[PDB]
Order: sequence, then structure tokens, then C-alpha cells
Amino acid sequence: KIFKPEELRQALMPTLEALYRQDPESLPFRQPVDPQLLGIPDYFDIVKNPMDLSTIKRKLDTGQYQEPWQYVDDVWLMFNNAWLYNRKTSRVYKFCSKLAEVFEQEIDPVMQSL
Ligand SMILES: COc1ccc(N2C(=O)CCC[C@H]2c2nc3cc(-c4c(C)noc4C)ccc3n2[C@@H]2CCN(S(C)(=O)=O)C2)cc1Cl
Repeated sequence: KIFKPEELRQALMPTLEALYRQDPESLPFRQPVDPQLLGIPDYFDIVKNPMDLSTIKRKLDTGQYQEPWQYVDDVWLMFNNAWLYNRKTSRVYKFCSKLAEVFEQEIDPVMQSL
């Protein structure tokens, strides 16, 4: 099945909207991690392929995803990076987990019906 970008946007955008609707949980994920601003010079030692909601949104908006799995991969990349870098005791890690739960719940029926 070849998907039109507009069909992908239509189908997938609500799952991204669900992530943004999580407040305050999505707030650390809405822009790329800035290690200079945050004083964390080892961030890019640990995280080689950064990802965040703004990047995912731009890619969906501009039709960069050919297939739904590619979107799903970038969402999980974002989550995996945050789980890798941050300690499980941290607020950011727990918020990562909350967003991943919401994502799993929302993406499931969407993938089925694609
Ligand atoms: C709304 O939730 C938060 C709001 C602020 C915090 N923060 C603190 O509690 C301590 C001060 C720094 C701040 C904060 N920590 C961030 C961590 C990340 C991040 C992620 C994701 N993956 O690895 C790292 C590292 C990202 C942002 C963090 N911030 C603030 C939240 C919003 N900003 S910003 C100004 O760059 O857009 C920085 C953390 C959380 Cl979970």
C-alpha cells in the first residue's frame, strides 16, 4: 500500500495532537534538547540522533513520512533518547513514560485501520 502524504497526515496527526495535549508532561519534549542552555555538555555524547515533537510535527506537516512505521519510529526515538539520558528518578523520565502510554493507546487503532 502506497499512502498519500495527506492521508498519512490525516490519520496520524491526531496521535501527535494527543501527545501535545498532555500538559505539563509534553513540555520538555516540545523543542529540541539544548545542551548549552541546560548546562549538560554530555548530552550529545549519549544521544546521537536527537528527536522531539517539533521535529516530528514538521516532518508530518511537510509530508516526509512515506509509510506510517516511519512516524512511529521517530516517536519511539524521542522516547528512547529521554529514557537513556535521564535517570528513572527524574520528572522528565516519568513524563516520558506517561507520553509513551498515551501514544501506545492512540496509535494502536490507527495502525490497525491503516
Ligand atoms: C514540564 O516538565 C518539566 C519542567 C522543567 C523541568 N526542569 C527542571 O525541573 C529543572 C530545571 C531544568 C528543567 C528541564 N529539564 C529538562 C530536560 C530535558 C531533557 C529531555 C526531554 N531529554 O533529556 C533532557 C535533558 C528537556 C527539557 C528540560 N527542562 C526545561 C523544560 C523546558 N525547557 S526549554 C526552555 O529548553 O524548552 C527546559 C523538568 C520537567 Cl519534567
